[PDB]
Amino acid sequence: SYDRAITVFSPDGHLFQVEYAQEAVKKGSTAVGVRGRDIVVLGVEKKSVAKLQDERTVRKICALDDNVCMAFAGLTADARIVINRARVECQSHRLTVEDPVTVEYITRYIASLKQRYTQSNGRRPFGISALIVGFDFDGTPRLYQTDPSGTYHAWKANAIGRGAKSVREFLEKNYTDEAIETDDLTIKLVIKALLEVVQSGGKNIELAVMRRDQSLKILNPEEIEKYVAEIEKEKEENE
Amino acid sequence: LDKQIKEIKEVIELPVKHPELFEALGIAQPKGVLLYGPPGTGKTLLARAVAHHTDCTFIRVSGSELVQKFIGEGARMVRELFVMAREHAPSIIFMDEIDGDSEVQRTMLELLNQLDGFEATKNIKVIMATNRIDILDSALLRPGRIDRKIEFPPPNEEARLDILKIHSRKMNLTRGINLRKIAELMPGASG
Amino acid sequence: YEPPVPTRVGKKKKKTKGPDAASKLPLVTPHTQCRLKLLKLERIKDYLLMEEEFIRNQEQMKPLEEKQEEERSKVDDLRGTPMSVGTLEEIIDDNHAIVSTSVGSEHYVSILSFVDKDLLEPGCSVLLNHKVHAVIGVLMDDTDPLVTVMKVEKAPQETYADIGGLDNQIQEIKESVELPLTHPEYYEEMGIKPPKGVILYGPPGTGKTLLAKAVANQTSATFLRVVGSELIQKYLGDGPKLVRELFRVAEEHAPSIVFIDEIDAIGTKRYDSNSGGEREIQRTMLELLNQLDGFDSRGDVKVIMATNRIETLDPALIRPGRIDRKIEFPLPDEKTKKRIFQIHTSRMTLADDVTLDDLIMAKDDLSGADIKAICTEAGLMALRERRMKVTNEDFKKSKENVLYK
Amino acid sequence: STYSRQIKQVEDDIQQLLKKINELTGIKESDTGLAPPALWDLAADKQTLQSEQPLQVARCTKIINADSEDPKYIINVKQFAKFVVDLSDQVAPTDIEEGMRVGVDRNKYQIHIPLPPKIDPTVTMMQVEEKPDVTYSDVGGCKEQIEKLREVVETPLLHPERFVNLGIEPPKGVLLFGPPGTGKTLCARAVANRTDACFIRVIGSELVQKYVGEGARMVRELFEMARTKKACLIFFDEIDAIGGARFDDGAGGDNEVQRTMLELINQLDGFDPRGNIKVLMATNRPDTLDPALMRPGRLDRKIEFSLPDLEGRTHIFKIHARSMSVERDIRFELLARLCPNSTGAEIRSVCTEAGMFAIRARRKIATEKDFLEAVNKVIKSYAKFSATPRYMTYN
Amino acid sequence: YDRGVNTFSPEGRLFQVEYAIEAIKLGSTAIGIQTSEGVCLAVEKRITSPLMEPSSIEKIVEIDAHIGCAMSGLIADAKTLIDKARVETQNHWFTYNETMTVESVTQAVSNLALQFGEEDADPGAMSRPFGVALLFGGVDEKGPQLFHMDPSGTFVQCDARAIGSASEGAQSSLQEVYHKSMTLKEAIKSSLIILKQVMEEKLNATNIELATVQPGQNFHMFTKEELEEVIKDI
Ligand SMILES: Nc1ncnc2c1ncn2[C@@H]1O[C@H](COP(=O)(O)OP(=O)(O)OP(=O)(O)O)[C@@H](O)[C@H]1O
Ligand SMILES: Nc1ncnc2c1ncn2[C@@H]1O[C@H](COP(=O)(O)OP(=O)(O)OP(=O)(O)O)[C@@H](O)[C@H]1O
Ligand SMILES: Nc1ncnc2c1ncn2[C@@H]1O[C@H](COP(=O)(O)OP(=O)(O)O)[C@@H](O)[C@H]1O
Ligand SMILES: [Mg+2]
Ligand SMILES: [Mg+2]
Ligand SMILES: [Mg+2]
Repeated sequence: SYDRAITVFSPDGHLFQVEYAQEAVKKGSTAVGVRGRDIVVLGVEKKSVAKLQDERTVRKICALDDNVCMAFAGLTADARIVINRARVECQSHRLTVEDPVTVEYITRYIASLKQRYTQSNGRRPFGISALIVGFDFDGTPRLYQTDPSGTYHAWKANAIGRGAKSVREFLEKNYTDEAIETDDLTIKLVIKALLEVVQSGGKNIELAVMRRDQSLKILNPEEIEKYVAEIEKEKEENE
Repeated sequence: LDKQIKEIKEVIELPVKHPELFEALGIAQPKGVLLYGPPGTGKTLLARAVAHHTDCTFIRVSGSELVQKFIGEGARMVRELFVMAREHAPSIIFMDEIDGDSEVQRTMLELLNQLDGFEATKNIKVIMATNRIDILDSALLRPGRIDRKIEFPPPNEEARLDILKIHSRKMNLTRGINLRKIAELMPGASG
Repeated sequence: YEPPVPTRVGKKKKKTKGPDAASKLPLVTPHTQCRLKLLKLERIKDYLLMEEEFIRNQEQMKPLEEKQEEERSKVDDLRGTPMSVGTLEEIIDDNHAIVSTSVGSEHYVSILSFVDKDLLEPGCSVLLNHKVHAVIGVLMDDTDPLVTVMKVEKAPQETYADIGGLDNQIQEIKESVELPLTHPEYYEEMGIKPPKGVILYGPPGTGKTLLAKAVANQTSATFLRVVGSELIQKYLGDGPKLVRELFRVAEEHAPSIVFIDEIDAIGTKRYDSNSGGEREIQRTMLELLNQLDGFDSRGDVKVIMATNRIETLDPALIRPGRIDRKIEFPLPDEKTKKRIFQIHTSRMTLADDVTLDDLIMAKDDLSGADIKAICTEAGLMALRERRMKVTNEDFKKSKENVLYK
Repeated sequence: STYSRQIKQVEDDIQQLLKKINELTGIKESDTGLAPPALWDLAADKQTLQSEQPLQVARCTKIINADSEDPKYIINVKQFAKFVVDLSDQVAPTDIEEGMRVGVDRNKYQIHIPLPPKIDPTVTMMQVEEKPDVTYSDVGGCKEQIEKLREVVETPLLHPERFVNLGIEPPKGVLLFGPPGTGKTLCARAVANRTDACFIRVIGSELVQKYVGEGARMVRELFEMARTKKACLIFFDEIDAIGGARFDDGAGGDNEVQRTMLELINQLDGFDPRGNIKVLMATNRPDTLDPALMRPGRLDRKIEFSLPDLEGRTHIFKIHARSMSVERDIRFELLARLCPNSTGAEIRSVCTEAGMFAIRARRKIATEKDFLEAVNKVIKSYAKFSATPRYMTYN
Repeated sequence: YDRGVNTFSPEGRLFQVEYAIEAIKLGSTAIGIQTSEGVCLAVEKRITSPLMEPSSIEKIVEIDAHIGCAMSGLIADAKTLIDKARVETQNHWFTYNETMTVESVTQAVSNLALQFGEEDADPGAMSRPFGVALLFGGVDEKGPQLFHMDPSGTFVQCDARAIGSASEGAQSSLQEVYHKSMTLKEAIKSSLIILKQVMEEKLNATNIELATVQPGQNFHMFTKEELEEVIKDI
């Protein structure tokens, strides 16, 4: 067996393998998640849309369970392992406690799984960051973000990927109680956040939504194009 | 090499003789040419021919330390030859890679970088002759560095006959030599 | 016997070079055409009238031997002809020095009064009398062939307007090489010296050399361009010697901007002509460490470095104090790609069926060099077909040439 | 504007006057290295050209019959010839020794004046003649380091009386080592500014030369010229260029450079006493230095320039933010806490970048937010290129 | 690199242990004070964005009803140490039907530190030290007790210990304010005073955590209303 310390402390006290894994996240597609009142929203930039690419197979928004889904940013191959590992534990938790997994628990397990790979012999850290969204058993919307180090935090709205810093700056200024008053307004906030880094427009936006007591719903391109027209229309009257 | 002659003409002859064609077209004048093919295919033959026909001074940069006294007493950097190149503009600077890292390809980068936008005098073209194009550095293969890459495939049956006709003219030939058969008897041969 | 004791402190020449000499007229303030400037200028004029009258009176009763044209005519007689060119080896005294002729023979000669004693340093070229070898002048060394090569005589035609999408990159480079020279007051009022060094790093073709070309276009300082591969020399020590000499020329032509393009090529490329292996390159690197930030005080010399492989550089080379700013040059996005295409097709004569939007997605990893090469080759296709209008087919065949094959 | 006409009239008259003044005064030209005519003692120069005859530089080789009253001197006149000559009547017999340079005439080649030993012009320029503008007050967080450096390289020269009385032989060498930007050369520049003895700056890359035996030769002439002075200081910046440890890699790997280090080691502590030279070595890679060079008697003191602590980083922040137009309530203690392991060079960049965020915003005063953004840009954003993580292993 | 994890410096220092100690200086500042009336634990959340929920940043962890832990450095690494502490506790209760002493709990977690190796180690063995300093605080037979743990596995009882980024500054202030015979309210107030002076942000009831373990009472997480009561003074 390969038993070698891949992740070791730098003399300054940094785990460089963790930091390098976080750099791979910054090279991934921008994923934006906004937690509303009665709906949770995940928006993922589709990078480059080749007309010969089956959009069904390449999907950065995946459902761990009937009430929890996450969008990632980083190495696509690494994320799928985390998603499958979380999906297996989603069913293990359900068979044991006879209750669907809370958004904290699946975020905690994924983060703990990430940290284990930063302190185990022969394993490099996972180079992906996850935007976990869902609803608890009491109906409270919850949005969580994990990073390759293994730390997890709850966010009202957050962005991961190449344009995370600009979008999070945008989300800091526009995320208000009024902006999440209705489901449509919550959807428009993600598109406004995504359009700050997405250049062409709604063609490179993949938006998926989850409502309380409902499964994850992927928005069709026409629905997204319908929303983009509304922001474009609303831009004129504000000028 | 009729195709190769036309390709090198639009890149080395047209910018020198007619700079207005490129200005009207709105494109930068070519400055770097790469002739690649098997040895003995005529890369140096064509590069010398263009310099002879466009009245461009032909400078061969082999990196030899024997000719270093003529380039300059400094000899610290290869761009010191540009002083002699500017004095004889239009000039064609030719390096042939015989084939550590290649010094001819290294000299390409130093000359091409100067010719990019840091050279005031125009009509200073540069040529490299190489055996293979997949061994080149990624810096040379980067678009915008070499303005045109010209291939010199080994002569086919008809091209070998043309080469055979050219060189046999320098001999006392009996009438009726079937040079076509002799060309057929040399498959996969160079010039 | 006792050794002679020099009265001059040190053995080096005066640091000041190329001054106004006796014409160092004072900076009369303000420049506005008012009375006190007229009053100030009159005082300068008055003392000149006093100076003119006094000097004329002395020379009027000066002996015929002692005249301004006679003494200069005499000076040639003491110098004689020819004037042998030697090398200053050591300054024994104020009027005594050891010089060596071109034949390698040293002579202990006397330095005459009319020689500029402040220009005398060991290793300098001196003019010696043919007979007595006495120092009778200092030959202003002509510009070295190495000096001419670094110096960019004519500013490149590429301006900041010809750069598309690098708004932040352009802004950062200005505060370190342009703003300190054009507007030094901003730094002085803030109490900070300008950012010392700058390095431009990113994928190939992203515009690193182009921004330096834009910098060289709009600069009043001397621009010296050196490729990193030029610092690899054929003999031991000449690598460090060339780096030492490159920054000496920068100090002479102060203020100056030194552009060490392709800095990573000093280590990422190994050549058999370089006698010492990686060890000689390391010594060259250490010499460059001293020049960027070392013991010697640095004048108004700004250093710009460019590299597509910044991970291969010695971290001590690009440390703060040596290279303060590390400007990244990312691959162009959709907005920048359209700007680059419009930049390189502005002088073109495009056809109505040519759309730049389709050419934007020619490749996912499209750089500015690829865009310019696509356009340049596309025009070459039109030149082959004897046309001035570039069609979509010309651009279509352009992509399959530069991007593929 | 009413004086624009009168300005140009007096400006043109002035410009005509300097051109007129320079006509009689002279001083036009200088390309042949001509001094201004106010310094022309042509009467003395004509006498100098006749009374003072030129002298050829020669080296004495052997003194024959020095005991007797007819001592013959064999001289080597560079590339000219070799002659057996006698001393002039104006020079004492005891003033010329074997192996020393002398001045000889062109007629009988009799030795006329003893001369200083030949020294490479490159080595001569290696001595510092303009002191740097850095004082010990410009170095923060290096208190204990600075006292140790001064008490070896500054105190014995300044106050030698307190060492001879107690029979004390002070250390004659200090090695400054630490990660880049920690202040090794900055402290050396402070030493040169304060020192009154001769200071020679040597860069290890300057001792690497094309031919075989040059680096050792330049070291020999370096200490030979240093010994011609009562007290001297030699600074070896980046000693690791030539100070690497000796090794045998089959081929001649670094054999020539090792000889340069061996010669330097011989001068520091060999058969002959070094003299009154106190050497100062600075390197960021002390692990590569030869064990014999890292030995007391050659490098007696090993002053380590480690990364500054919280108190030290606060001190460096005050030094570099002394002339800044900062706000009233800049929390420099907080800023020092935001960069745990950061060199003094990074702190200087943080101060410079902090004023850059304010200059960008067209603000004449830098707020605390600018320093906060400066730390993020320098300490955090530029941490990818940081030399600290790799160089703490070497030190 | 060439160096292994279990390598000794020429000065006798374990390289990876010292490097993990430097990681604490990058973490948030945590203050723990031992008082005869109880042990107070304070820590700064270090909010980096308004959108992040401060409630999610749990830097004070209930080890048991009678012992709590404050963490600084790498928060992700402390989860393994905390889980073992919460497992070692309730294992002493399972076998001895009593609450484990705070010293024993810290000792058990300390043994986890330094159990890292490259070769000749179990597949589940760790590769690097835990770059987190813990501040265990609770009540036992010996009354209230505060213990400080470091990535070196060295645990020691401390009357008032401050760990984190401002450990040097807060410890000096702690010595100027700590006396053996004071009340817990003063200990809570003094910790908030020291924290407020060292935080980058402005101290309020949402960017800090305060925990007290009093005799008789259990481990208690200070709420926003309780935090506002003591912050309103200073
Ligand atoms: N952002 C840009 N805007 C406009 N033109 C650009 C841009 N980037 C590149 N170019 C064009 O590309 C040409 C070649 O690229 P350039 O020489 O600047 O590359 P570089 O980024 O320095 O890379 P390298 O030296 O690694 O190949 C330039 O002459 C310029 O016209
Ligand atoms: N202790 C310090 N106090 C104040 N300023 C400092 C200190 N240390 C470094 N600096 C600043 O950082 C700069 C770094 O240059 P310096 O010559 O000190 O580096 P160094 O230690 O010799 O590095 P290198 O190993 O790369 O040669 C100095 O010019 C100075 O402005
Ligand atoms: N296509 C050709 N036609 C006529 N002669 C040729 C041709 N190719 C090569 N030669 C002959 O070969 C000789 C050397 O070829 P050269 O051009 O040096 O080869 P390379 O192209 O490898 O440099 C020339 O003297 C030339 O006469
Ligand atoms: Mg050939
Ligand atoms: Mg370039
Ligand atoms: Mg230094």
